[PDB]
Amino acid sequence: PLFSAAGLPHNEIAAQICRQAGLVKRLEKDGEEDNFAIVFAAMGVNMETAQFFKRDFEENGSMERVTLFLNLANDPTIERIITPRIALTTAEYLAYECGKHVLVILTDMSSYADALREVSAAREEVPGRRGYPGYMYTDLAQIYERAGRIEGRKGSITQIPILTMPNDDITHPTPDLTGYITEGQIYIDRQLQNRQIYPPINVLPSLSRLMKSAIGEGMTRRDHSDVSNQLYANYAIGKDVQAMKAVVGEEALSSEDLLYLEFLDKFERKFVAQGAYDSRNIFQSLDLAWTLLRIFPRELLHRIPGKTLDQYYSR
Amino acid sequence: PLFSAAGLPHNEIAAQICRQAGLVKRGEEDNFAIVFAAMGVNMETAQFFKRDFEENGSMERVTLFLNLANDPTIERIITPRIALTTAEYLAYECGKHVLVILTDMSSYADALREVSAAREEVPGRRGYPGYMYTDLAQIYERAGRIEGRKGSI
Amino acid sequence: LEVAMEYRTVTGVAGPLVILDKVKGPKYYEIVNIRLGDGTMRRGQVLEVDGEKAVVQVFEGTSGIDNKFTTVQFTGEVLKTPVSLDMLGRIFNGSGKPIDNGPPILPEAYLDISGSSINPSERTYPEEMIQTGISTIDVMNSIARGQKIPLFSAAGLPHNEIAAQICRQAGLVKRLEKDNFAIVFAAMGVNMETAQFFKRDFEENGSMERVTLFLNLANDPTIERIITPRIALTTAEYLAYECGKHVLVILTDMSSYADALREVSAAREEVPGRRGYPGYMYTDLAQIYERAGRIEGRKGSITQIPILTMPNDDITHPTPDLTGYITEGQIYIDRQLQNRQIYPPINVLPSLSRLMKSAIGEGMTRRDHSDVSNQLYANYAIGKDVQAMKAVVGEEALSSEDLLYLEFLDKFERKFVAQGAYDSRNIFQSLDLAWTLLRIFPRELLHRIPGKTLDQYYSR
Amino acid sequence: LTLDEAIKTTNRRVNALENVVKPRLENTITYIKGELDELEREDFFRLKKIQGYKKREIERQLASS
Amino acid sequence: YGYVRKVSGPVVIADGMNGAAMYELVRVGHDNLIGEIIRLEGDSATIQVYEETAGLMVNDPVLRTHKPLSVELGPGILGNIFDGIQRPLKTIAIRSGDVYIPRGVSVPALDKDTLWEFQPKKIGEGDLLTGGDLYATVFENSLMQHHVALPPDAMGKVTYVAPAGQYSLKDTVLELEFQGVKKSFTMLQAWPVRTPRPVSSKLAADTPLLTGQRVLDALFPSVLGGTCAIPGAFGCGKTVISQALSKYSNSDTVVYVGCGERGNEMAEVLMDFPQLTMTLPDGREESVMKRTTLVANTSNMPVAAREASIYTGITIAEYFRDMGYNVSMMADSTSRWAEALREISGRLAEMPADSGYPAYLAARLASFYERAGKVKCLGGPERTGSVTIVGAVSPPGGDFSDPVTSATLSIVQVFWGLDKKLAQRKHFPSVNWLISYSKYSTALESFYEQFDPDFINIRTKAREVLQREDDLNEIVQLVGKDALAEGDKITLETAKLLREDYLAQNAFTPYDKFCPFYKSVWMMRNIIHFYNLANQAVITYTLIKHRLGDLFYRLVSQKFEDPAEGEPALVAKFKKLHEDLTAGFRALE
Amino acid sequence: GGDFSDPVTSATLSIVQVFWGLDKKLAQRKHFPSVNWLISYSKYSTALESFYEQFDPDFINIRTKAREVLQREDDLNEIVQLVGKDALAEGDKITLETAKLLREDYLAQNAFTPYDKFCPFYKSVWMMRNIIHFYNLANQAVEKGAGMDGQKITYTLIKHRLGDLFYRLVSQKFEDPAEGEPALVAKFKKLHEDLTAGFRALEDETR
Amino acid sequence: VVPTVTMLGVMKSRLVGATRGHALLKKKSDALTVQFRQILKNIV
Repeated sequence: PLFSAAGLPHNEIAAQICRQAGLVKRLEKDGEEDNFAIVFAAMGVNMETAQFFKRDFEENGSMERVTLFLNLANDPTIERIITPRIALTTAEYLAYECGKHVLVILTDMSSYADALREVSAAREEVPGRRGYPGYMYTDLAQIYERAGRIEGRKGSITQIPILTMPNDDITHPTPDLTGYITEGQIYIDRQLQNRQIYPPINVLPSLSRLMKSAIGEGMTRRDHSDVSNQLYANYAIGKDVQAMKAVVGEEALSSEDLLYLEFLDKFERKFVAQGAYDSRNIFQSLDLAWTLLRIFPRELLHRIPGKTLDQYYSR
Repeated sequence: PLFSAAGLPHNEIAAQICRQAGLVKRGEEDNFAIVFAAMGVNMETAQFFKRDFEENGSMERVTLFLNLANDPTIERIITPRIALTTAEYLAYECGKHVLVILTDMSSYADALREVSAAREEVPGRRGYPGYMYTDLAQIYERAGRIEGRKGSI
Repeated sequence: LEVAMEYRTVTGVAGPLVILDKVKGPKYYEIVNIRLGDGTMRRGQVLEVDGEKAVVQVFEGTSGIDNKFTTVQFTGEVLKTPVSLDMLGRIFNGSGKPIDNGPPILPEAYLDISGSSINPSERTYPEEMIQTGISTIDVMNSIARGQKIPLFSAAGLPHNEIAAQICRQAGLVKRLEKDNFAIVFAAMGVNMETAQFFKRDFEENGSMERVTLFLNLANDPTIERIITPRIALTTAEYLAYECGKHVLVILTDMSSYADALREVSAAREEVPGRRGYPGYMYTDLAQIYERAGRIEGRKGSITQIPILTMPNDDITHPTPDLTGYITEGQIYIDRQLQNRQIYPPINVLPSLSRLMKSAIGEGMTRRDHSDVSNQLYANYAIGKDVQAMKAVVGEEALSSEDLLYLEFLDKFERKFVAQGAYDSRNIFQSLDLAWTLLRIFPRELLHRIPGKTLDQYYSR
Repeated sequence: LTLDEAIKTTNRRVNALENVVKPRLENTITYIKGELDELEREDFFRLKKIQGYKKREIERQLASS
Repeated sequence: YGYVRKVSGPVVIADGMNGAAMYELVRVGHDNLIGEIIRLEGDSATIQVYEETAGLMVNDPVLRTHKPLSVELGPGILGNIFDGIQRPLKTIAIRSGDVYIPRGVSVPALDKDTLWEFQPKKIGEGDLLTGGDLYATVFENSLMQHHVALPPDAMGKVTYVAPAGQYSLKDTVLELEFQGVKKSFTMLQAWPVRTPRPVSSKLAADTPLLTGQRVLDALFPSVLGGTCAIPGAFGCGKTVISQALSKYSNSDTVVYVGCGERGNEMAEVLMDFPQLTMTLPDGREESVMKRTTLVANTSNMPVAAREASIYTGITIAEYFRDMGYNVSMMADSTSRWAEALREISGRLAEMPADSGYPAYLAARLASFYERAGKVKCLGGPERTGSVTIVGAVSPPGGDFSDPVTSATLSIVQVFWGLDKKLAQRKHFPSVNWLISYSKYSTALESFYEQFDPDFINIRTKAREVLQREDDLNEIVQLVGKDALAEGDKITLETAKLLREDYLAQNAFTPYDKFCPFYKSVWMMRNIIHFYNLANQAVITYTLIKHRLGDLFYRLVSQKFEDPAEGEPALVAKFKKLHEDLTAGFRALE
Repeated sequence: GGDFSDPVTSATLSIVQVFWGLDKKLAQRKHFPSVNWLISYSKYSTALESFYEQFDPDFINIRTKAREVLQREDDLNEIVQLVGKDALAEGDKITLETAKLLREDYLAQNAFTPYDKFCPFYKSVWMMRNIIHFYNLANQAVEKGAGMDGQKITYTLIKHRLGDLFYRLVSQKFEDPAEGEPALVAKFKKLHEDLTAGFRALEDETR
Repeated sequence: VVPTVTMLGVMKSRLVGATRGHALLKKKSDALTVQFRQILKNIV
C-alpha cells in the first residue's frame, strides 16, 4: 500500500506505476497472458481526478487491457462499500479462471472507511477506535487477503491500495490496521514535497516483508540485498549525523559527518528524484546505487560483505 | 469586546468607560443611554459597580442589570438577553443611542456549559455545547444601526 | 433456624453474569451457591437486585450453565469470613480455602469483610519504628508503626522479590532499643512462577509463625482477586486490634485489583469512569488503605505497604496518582539501578516518607539517624551533580571535594544501596554502615550534621 | 570563543527548545483528553440511552399486548 | 412506609414515596442507613445511600424524614467533634464502646440529656417577636456565652417565657402565637446545609483579620469576611497557620472543616488542637477547643458526607455569625472537596467539562465562597457578624492550571501564596510575598488611616522595595552588587533586612510567637525611615554601611523588641530605636 | 512502533516473565536481531543460577559487567550528543569501544550465514568473556597511568599497538561453530591467552 | 503530531532531557566563565 496525505500526488504516482508496470527477470520481460490486466477501483474521487485517470489510461495505449470502476464523491456513499469488492471479484475471475496476471489499484481506503463509519452510525452499533465500527479490521482483512499467487492456477493478483492518512498520521485506525494486514508500506513525505521532488517517497519508513524473497539471482544482482542494507545504514547514520551537526553546529561536525550529509544530499537529489514519463532498467540503477555507495569509503561500508565489495566497488 | 484575563482591572476599565462615555460632539436627550449587564459577578464587585454608578451622576441615563453568582445559574443566561431587549427598545423604538456593556462574557459561557451538561447535549470543544456559536450570535449580533430609525446600539 | 431456598429459575445467561427470574426477597451481596446440571458446584456473588429478579456474578466462569437444569441455592449470608489466631502460618487461596494441605480453620469468630471504619477520634499519630531490613528504606525514608506507605514500581522491576525480602527480614526496632509483630501477605494476580517463588520462600522461611499468606493467582476468578484485599485486611484487623499485635500488611500489584474492579464495574454495565478506570476506585482504595492506623484503645496497630505497579513506567497513570494522593509516602524503584544490576533498585532520591521525623527518635532508633539521613541525601544529590560535572568538563577541572563526592557516591552505590537478597542488617548496623561511608569526608565537610553529634560518631 | 558558544547554546535552548516543547506537550494533552475522552464518554452515553429507550419500547409493547 | 425495589450499589430505587420531595433525606432498611432522594420517577424515588449498601434485602422498609440535609444547631455545638454528615464522633465512641463507626449509628448530633443554664432576656411575656431576635442567652461554656436567638423565618406574639433555670435541650423554653395557633420553640433548631442562613443585609468589609504573623498582617491585609486561599499541601504549614489563627486571631470562634484528607493527618490535627491553648488579654490560660468546633472527614468516610461537610461547617459558621460573633472557617483541602465532587459526578454519570470535573464545579465553589462576608444580622438588637473563609487550595502537581485552582483564584480576594521554596529556604512563615496578592488593601483605608496615617504610604513603599529587590537580585546575578548605584545598593540591603527581620517571623520563639499590629507597624516605620534617611544621605555605600551599622543593629533590635516585653514598652523601644537610627544617619552625613 | 502502554501490551507484561522488546530504530538500523537491550528483560534470571554455576561460574559476573557497560553507554550517549566527545576520558573511551564491540560482534547475528546461523552457548559465553576480559585489561592499563604516561595515552597506544587483537575480536564472530566445540574452545582459549599477553607486555613497556 | 499517548511520552522525555542538558550546559558555561575570568586577570 502507498501511504500518502492530502495534496501528495498519490494519484499521479499510481498512474505512473500503471504505465511502468513490467516484469524484470534477467531483464527479459507479446505477453497477452503476462499482460498485467490492471483493475483500477477509485472510490470517492474528485471528478478532476476521475477525468485525469481516464485520460491517462486512454493515452497509455492499454485501453484494451485496463478496466476502471469509478465511485465518485458525489455518487452515493453506500455504493463505495461494494466497488472494491466488485473489483476484487473481477480480478479474481480474470486471474484465476482466466489465467492472467492481474494488478489491482484500490484508491482512497480512507474513503472506504468513511462509508463503513457512515453505515455503522446509521445502524447505531458500538464504536471502535475514533468512533469507527469495531469490525473495520475484519473488513480490511477481507478486502486485502483476496490477493496472492495460487498453486492450482497460473494466475496471480498483486494489489497496490493507495491510502490517505487523514491528518498525515499512522495511529489512525485505517492506516494502522492496513499496516497490520498488508505486507508492505510505501511512504510519501510532505517534507520531500516541500523541496519539490516529483516522487516524494520517504525511503526510511518504506519496507517490504517479502523483499528478500523478491530479490534473486535472476531478478537482480547478487549484491542487491547488500546495497539495500548499506543504503539503510548510511541513511540512518546520516540522519543521526545531521541532527548531531544541527545541535552542535555545522563546523563542529566531523569529516565523516560532512561525508554523511553529502551522501544524504546527493541521494535525495539524484536518486529519489525521477522524471514523470520516464521508466528505467534495474541493473544500471543498482550500478548507480553502487556509485552512491562508493562515495563512502570501503572501510565505512561495513554492512556490505567484502566479497560483494570486491565484486562491485570499483566497477 | 475587551479581552482580559483574571485579576486584571478590566472591571474598573469598564466602569471608567461607562462613566466617561459620551458622543464625539464634533443632543443630551438622545445621548448615550448606557445599559450595563452584569453576568455572574462577585458581591464586592457588584457593590463597587452600584457605588461608582450612583456617585458618578450617570444614574440619570444608565440602567443596571445585576446578576450575582449566588443567583440561579439559568437566571444568568436570560440576563444578557433581557439587557439586549431593553437596549433594542430604547434605541430603535425610543431613539436614544445605547452603549451596552456586558461583564464576564465568560460567566455567560459557563452558564451555558452548565445548562447544556444538565440537558445532556452534544459537546463541542472543551465540553462546551456545540451550538454556542449560535447562542453567542444571538447575543452579539444585535448591535447595529437599523436604517429606518435614528437609534444605534 | 433458617434454611436456604434453592431456586431453579435461571433465565438468561449473559457473559460473566447469570440472572434469576423469581427470587423471594433476595439480599444484595448475599453470597450464593450454584449447582450445575452435571452436578459441578460453583459459587457466586449476588449483584444488584431488582423487584424479585436478582443478577448473579459467578466464580470460575459461566460455562456449562443451562436455563432448565441449573439450580441456585441462596445462602443469605453476606460473605462472612472465619478468622482466628491459629490462622497464622498457613497459606490461603483468594477466597480463603486453605491450600497448605491443612485442616480448614476452626473459627474463633465470623467477621464481615470491608469492616466498618474507625472513628477518626480514635486514630493516633504514628510512633515507634519497624526494621524493613533494607537499609535504604530503614534510613532514607523510614516507616513507623501506623504509617501507610506505597511502593511504586513498573513491570520488569523486582517488586515481588523485594516484597518477599521485606516479609523475611521484618522485625521491630524496639528489640535493639532495649513477638507482637505479624504480617498479612496478600498477593493479587501473581503469576505461576512468582506463586512458586512465594510458596518456596514460605516453606524455607523459618518465620512461618508470624506470617500468613493470602494468595490469588492470575487463573483465579477476578472477583476472588477483588475480595482478597478485603479478607486480608479483615484478618489483619482481627489480629491487630482484637489481638493486640502490630501488623504489617503487604499488598502486591494492586493494579490487578484495580483491573478486577474495572471488570466488575463493566459487568454492572455502568459507564466507565474517567481515564478508563472506574470513578469509584478512589473510594475503594481509600477503604483498602484507611484500615491502617493506630487505635488509642488497643496497643496493636496496622502498617500498610501496598506494592502498586505504575503503568507505563510513570506515576502519571490514574492509579499511582490516586494512591499517592491518598497515602503519605512514596518509595520508588529506579529502572536504571536494576539495569545497572543493583538488587535493591530503590530510588533513594525519589524516595520520601512524610512522617520520617516521627519514626526517628532517641528512645526508638538512634539520635543521629535523622541527621545522617539528611546528610546522606544531600551528599548523594551533590555526588550526582559532580558526576555530571565530571562528564561535562572531563574530570580534570574538578577540585578535591568534587573527587570526594564522586568516590562517596561510588562507595554508596557499591555498599549501601546493594544488599544481599538474604543479607539482613539491623538498623543499628545500617547506621554503622552509613557512618563508615561518612568517615571519608572531613569533619568540617559534613555541614548538615549537627555539632557535638558529629564528634560523637565521626571519631570512629 | 568557547564561553560565547556555550552561552549561545544555553540561551537558545532555554528560549526556543523548552519554550516550544512545553506548548507541544500542552497541546497534546488538551487534544488527547478533550477529544478522545470526551467523545468516547459521549458515545458510551449515547449507546446507554439507546439501550434504555429500547427497553422502554419493549415495556410499552408488553403493556400494549 | 415504603419498600426498596432496586438496590444497585450506591443507588437504591424504592416504591411508595408518592409525596417524597427532591433532595430529601430518607432512611433505608432496618439498619436505618441514610440516603438522599435524587430522581422521583413516577410513584417511586431514587435513594443514594451514603453508607455501604451490602446486605440490603428487598422490601426493607424506607422511612421518610421530611427534611433536607440539615444540621442541628444551638447550644453545645462547640467543642465536640462531628463527621461530614453531622455525627458526633466522641459521643458515638463513648456510647458504642467499640472503636469503629457502626453501620447504622443513630446518635443525635447534640445530647439532649445534658443540662444548660438557660438565662432569658427581659423580653415581655405578652410582647411581639420576629425572626433573629435575641430572646435569651445560654451559658454553653466559658468564653463563648451562647446568645440563643429566636429561629429565623418565625415571627409571632410571644405567649410564655421560661425563667432562669437548668434545662435540657428537649425541654421547651419558648412559645409564640402570631395567628390563632401557638407554636412552642426549643433551644435546639435545625437548618439545611445548602440554603444559607437569612441575613438582613450584606455589609462592606471594614476591619481586618489579625493573624498574629507580621507578613500577612502588614503586607497583605485580609478583611473580616474576606476570602483567603492557601496553596498548602505538604509540610503542614497550612495547619501551622490554622493553629496560629485559632490561638491569636480576632475570630470569636473558629471552625475547621477537614474533608477527604488522610487519616493520619486528621489524627494529628485531633491531638494537636486540644494541646493548643489561647491566652486572654487577662492572661489566664483557656483551651482553644472550648471555642472551636472541629469537623473531620477521612478518606474512609462516605464521599457524599465529605462533599456535604463543607456546607455543614459553613452553616455552623453562619449560625455563629447570626448569633453576632465574628467567626473564621478553615477548609483543610478544597481540592479534596473537588475530588469528592468528581467522584459523585462520576457516580451519577454527568457530562465531564474540564479534566473530569463536573460543569457545575464553578457554581458550587463560587456559592460556598460567597456565603462568607460581613453581615447585618436578622432581628434585634442590631448587631453585625462576619464569616471569613481561609479555605486552603491543594493543587495536585502544584500547577495553577487545575480548574479548581483557577476558579478559586477567580473568586478569592486574598491569596497568601505559601511556597515550599521558602520552607526550603529556612523561612518559618514561608509566605511568598511576590506570588501572593491582596485585593482588600483599599478596604483597609479607614482602619489604616485611623491607626496610622502614614501606614498606607509605608506599605506602598514596602511593596515597591520588594519589587526593586526582586529586580536587583537578577541584576546582581548579572554583574555584581558593586556595579549597582549607592542608592540601589542601600535599597538592596534594606530589602534584605526587611525580608530577614520583618517579613520573616520565626513564631517559634516566645518573643516572635505573636506579632501585634502596633509592633509590626512600628517596625515597618523604623525600617522605612532608616532606608529613606540613608538613601537621601548618599558619603559612600561601604562608608555608610560601616558608619550606619549601629542604625542597622538598632533596626534589627525592633525584631528583638516583642509584645512579651509589653505593648507600651515595645512601642517606646521601637520609637527610641527609630530616633537613634534617625540621629545616626543624619549626624553622620 | 506503537506505544507499549496499549492494553494488550500492558496485560501481557503483567503476567509474562520475559519480554524480547524489538526496536524500530534497530530495525531501521538494519540490525537484524533488533532486540533492544534496555526495555527487554527476563525475570527468570534467579532460577537459572544453578545452571549457570554448573556450566560456567564466571559467566554471571561477566554478564553483569556487560550489562553495566551497555547501561553506561546508553546513559552517556545523551551527554556525548550534547557536550561532545572532547570531554570523554580514557575510561569513557574504552567504555565506548567496548560498547561498539558489543553492538557489532555480539548482539548482531545475521543468521543468513553458516557461522551466524546458530550460535551455541559455548561460543556465546566465550565471546562475551573475551570482550569483558579486554575491557578489564583496558581498565587496568588506563588505571595504572604511570611512568610519565598512561591513561588516555595508554588507551590510544593499546588502540594502535594492540590493534590486531581488537580487530580479530570482531572476526571471533566469523569463527564457524560447525568446526566443532573442542576446536572452537581451543581457539578461544588461545585468543584469551594472547589477550592476557596483551596489556602485559604493554604493562612491561610501561608506555 | 498524533495526540496518541506515545507522542505525549516522547515529548515529555524530550522535555526532561532538554532540562537536564540545559542544567549541565549552564554548569559548564559557569565553569568556563570562571576560568576565562582568571585568565583575564592574569592577562591584565
